[PDB]
Amino acid sequence: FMRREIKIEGDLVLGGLFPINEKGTGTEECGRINEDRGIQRLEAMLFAIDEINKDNYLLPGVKLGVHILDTCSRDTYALEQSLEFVRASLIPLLIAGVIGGSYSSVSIQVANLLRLFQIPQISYASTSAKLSDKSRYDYFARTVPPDFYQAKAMAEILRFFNWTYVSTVASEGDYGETGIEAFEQEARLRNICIATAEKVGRSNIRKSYDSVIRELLQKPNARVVVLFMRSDDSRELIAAANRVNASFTWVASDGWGAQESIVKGSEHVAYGAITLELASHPVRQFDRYFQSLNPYNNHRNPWFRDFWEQKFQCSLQNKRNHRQVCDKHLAIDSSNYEQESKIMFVVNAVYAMAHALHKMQRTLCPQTTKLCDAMKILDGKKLYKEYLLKIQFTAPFNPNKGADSIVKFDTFGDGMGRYNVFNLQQTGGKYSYLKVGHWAETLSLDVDSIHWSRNSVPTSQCSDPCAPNEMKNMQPGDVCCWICIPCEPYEYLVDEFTCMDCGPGQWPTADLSGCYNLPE
Amino acid sequence: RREIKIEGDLVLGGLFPINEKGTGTEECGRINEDRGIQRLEAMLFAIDEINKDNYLLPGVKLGVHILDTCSRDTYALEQSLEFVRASLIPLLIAGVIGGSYSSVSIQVANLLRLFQIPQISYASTSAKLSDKSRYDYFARTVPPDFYQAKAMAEILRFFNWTYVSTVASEGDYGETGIEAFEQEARLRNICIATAEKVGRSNIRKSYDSVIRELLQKPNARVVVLFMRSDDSRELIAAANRVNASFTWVASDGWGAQESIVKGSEHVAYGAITLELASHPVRQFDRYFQSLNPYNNHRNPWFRDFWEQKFQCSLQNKRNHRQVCDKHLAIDSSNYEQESKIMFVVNAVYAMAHALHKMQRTLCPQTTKLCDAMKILDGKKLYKEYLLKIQFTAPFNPNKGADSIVKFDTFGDGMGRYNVFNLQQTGGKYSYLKVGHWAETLSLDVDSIHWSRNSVPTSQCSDPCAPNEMKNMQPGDVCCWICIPCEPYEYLVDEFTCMDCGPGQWPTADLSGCYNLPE
Ligand SMILES: *[C@@H]1O[C@H](CO)[C@@H](O)[C@H](O)[C@H]1NC(C)=O
Ligand SMILES: *[C@@H]1O[C@H](CO)[C@@H](O)[C@H](O)[C@H]1NC(C)=O
Ligand SMILES: N[C@@]1(C(=O)O)CC[C@H](C(=O)O)C1
Ligand SMILES: N[C@@]1(C(=O)O)CC[C@H](C(=O)O)C1
Repeated sequence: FMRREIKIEGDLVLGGLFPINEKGTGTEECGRINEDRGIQRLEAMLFAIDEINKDNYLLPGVKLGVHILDTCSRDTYALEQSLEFVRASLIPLLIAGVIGGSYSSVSIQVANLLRLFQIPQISYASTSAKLSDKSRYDYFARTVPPDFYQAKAMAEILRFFNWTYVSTVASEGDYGETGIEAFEQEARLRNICIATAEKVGRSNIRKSYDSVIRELLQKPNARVVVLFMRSDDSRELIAAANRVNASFTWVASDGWGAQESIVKGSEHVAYGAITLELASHPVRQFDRYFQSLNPYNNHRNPWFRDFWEQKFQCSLQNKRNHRQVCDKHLAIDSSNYEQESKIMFVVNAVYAMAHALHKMQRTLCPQTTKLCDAMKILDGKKLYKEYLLKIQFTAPFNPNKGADSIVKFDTFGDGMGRYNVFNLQQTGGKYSYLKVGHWAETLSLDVDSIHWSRNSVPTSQCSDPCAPNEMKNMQPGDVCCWICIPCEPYEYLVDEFTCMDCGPGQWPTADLSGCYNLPE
Repeated sequence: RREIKIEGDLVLGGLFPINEKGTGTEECGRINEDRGIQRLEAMLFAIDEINKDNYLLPGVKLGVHILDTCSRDTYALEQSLEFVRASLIPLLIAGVIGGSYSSVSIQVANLLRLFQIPQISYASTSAKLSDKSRYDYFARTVPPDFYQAKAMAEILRFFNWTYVSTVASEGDYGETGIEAFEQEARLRNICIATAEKVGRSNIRKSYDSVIRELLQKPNARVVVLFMRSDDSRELIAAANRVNASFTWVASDGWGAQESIVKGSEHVAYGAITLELASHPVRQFDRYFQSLNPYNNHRNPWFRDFWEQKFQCSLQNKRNHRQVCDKHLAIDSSNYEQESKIMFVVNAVYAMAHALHKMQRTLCPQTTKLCDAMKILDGKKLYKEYLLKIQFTAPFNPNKGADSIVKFDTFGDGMGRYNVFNLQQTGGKYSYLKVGHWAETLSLDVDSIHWSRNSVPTSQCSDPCAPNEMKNMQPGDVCCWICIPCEPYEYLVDEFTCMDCGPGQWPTADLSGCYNLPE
């Protein structure tokens, strides 16, 4: 009955798309509130717009408005909502550009729509490599890198700990499938075989995941399971593993990332997991802004109440038929809130669009700081090719300027491929993610601080290890599996895969490391 | 804001270039009578028939939502938004019938695929639409220009027109169409004197400029055209002004439309044009001729259509004069079924047969839209429609002349074309079928009337004199020079002179040598 949205007027308006809500189960289209990747990212855009609207050096004289919508984590829904943006270019606010798409699936479908009306789009999280194709997504840019690189980082971590026999599970779609495809290619090149390639799809229930766990279990040697799945799907897989109390060493992509919500209620099953996330640094000024928000001072965000009641398990006078009203002294603070991993990218995205519009206004309107007649009807094509050439220092909210804190784009409209490696620990009774490394162009990580599953650096190879006393390692046709050939009592192991006759007068040591002389 | 909205259990969207492209600031212009109104009424006709057919979708009435494309892809695209807001007053669209211009079909296809809405064009021929990785919800009852280009190239290669000029419309129809021609040209040793091309929002000057440039290649007397219907009209008009005259070889953009040559007949005389191979739908002639402003209120464009066809006025027109005879009528003396009507009717029936099969399959217990089909799976529909094979809507005699409608793996139709020649014999100007192309060219040259009563010559250079010149090929394979030879030399062959040698002299015809006396 009531489809929510945020509409703030301005001289120029930016559309916004965020998975404020989780995917709806079954018949419903939207589900629970997505706290970190939803509300936080939403408020980060509102935050960025407010700052920009008070910045006398960026778009002074041109107030930015917004038209933010919920994608409910589904491309089809995001697609229907976006229609709102194009009808505008005919109550309806004119869209200069769109900030958004978290899930690659929504960004892509949305990009397919927006290009038809020349509306530039900047995603702050979609990493699918497909999006680098300017022949299909010619009005799309992003402040993040293509998974072409994330897949390498993952394959190089496996190749590091010599995990040559692993299983993979990918989400159906442009995120999971193309990402896992990239990984597989990187795997082959580094002599890593895949035990079993599983994949979950759209509208899947418990049984589809349990069925995945079972198939992973049917590959006992493959103890390391590479994941490239959507956030929600990831949550389902771990919940499925927790049921049959299955346990593997997980290597997940940013879909999982460093979210605690993913492991909540299954912490022991995910313990020791290794996950990747785009290299970022929190935006300090945003912490202040987000923490100051409350149901009393934040009426412009029509999803904040639901947010509030879910984060604190509340109720006021604006909820279902429940119980337990809430403490008017509640507050978002350092004890219950941690800046979402990609906030930095949301702010840089919004700022990139602003800088692009700003340079265009400086150019087409040389007499004032106002939106002159020449820019009354924006040439979206030019805007996008004024936007691609943009280069500026990350919104002031970034210390220094030496750690290459410049926002710009590839010729494909992509950002720089930099990732951080995380390890799910629990040392202090509580479960949390610890940065245990990073990937820029080459892998890097201090193995000593990594807490593994079952306190031992996992082993993930195709065949069982050979018995000492007499077996030799034998490689058949591949470079992952082998057979163990016990040797003759008169042979010793010159090396792991070779048996040699000790020769006359000599006999192998109990150890088989050498030969000793025979008496008598 | 005109449109046709008829409710039904299932609704089919439709798109037609009802109006011509608007000039300058205006978005729509004059009425497109044959390619617009007729095609529109043909869909209305097909829907009515289907709605009276007890064996096709009995129990499931088909409605429509037909919109004008005003012959512009951007306009058609904006209109089409109407079809997708629906799947959220707004009628839910099961599938869309339409796009005449390839450019509108393409843009509409980029939108419709996003909402899994199948689309069948009855006229868009661009080869680009065969790409199922981009237009995966698109199909058509007509073939791709990959073939029309071959037909045109083979025609030139037949009459040995090796030096021709080309002019193409900017867009996915003209450019890709002309590119294909060029490739087919090289392969048959045909050179292009000059490659001209007109674009969007072009005025007289842009065309006059094309005529001039064509005139700067006098030897190229044959000009191959791959242009939009409207652009074609502009080019012929421009040629008429400076009274320029060439032998035209145009694609279906021009086709067999008399409206293209009206008021420039002598300039297009002898032109050779192509059109998709088709046969009129007889039952449609009855339906269309029965239409008048009094009985046809469901077509909001009919009054304007009537006023323009008959140069009218009633009480629903601009501030003009000359009211209209209430006895006026569309009849055998002022109406001829548009060439592609058949494809429009088959496109609609293809969609109907696909829905019918889907309804029989998902609703085995009733002839009604059961709950299982409440929300259509458009992806399945499209791959339940691609496999469709049926005999052309009853409106087609026999069944042996392969009158079956079906699609390629690419969703295309069969590449069959007819070749026409613009004549005038009986005082009046008309298009005569002088041949056809199925897989190989075919035409009886004897019935073709040429421009200037003589089978045209279009070669790079003048033929060499017999008596003594040899053919000499420079750097290219189309142009050459003529070198007369020494009186004591003969032509061993067309391009080589050779000394007859001592005691000998060349024969009067230079084919050989004869002995000298004395
Ligand atoms: C991987 O294998 C190589 C070669 O035997 C070895 O040097 C390296 O230490 C292994 N990596 C680890 C840490 O397991
Ligand atoms: C040239 O064209 C004429 C006309 O059809 C034909 O009779 C003749 O065989 C052709 N010769 C060539 C160049 O093949
Ligand atoms: N990189 C993501 C994608 O779907 O492309 C996976 C997780 C990212 C996120 O939303 O945080 C977006
Ligand atoms: N085959 C056309 C196209 O633009 O694709 C050129 C003329 C056809 C027509 O409208 O009759 C359609």
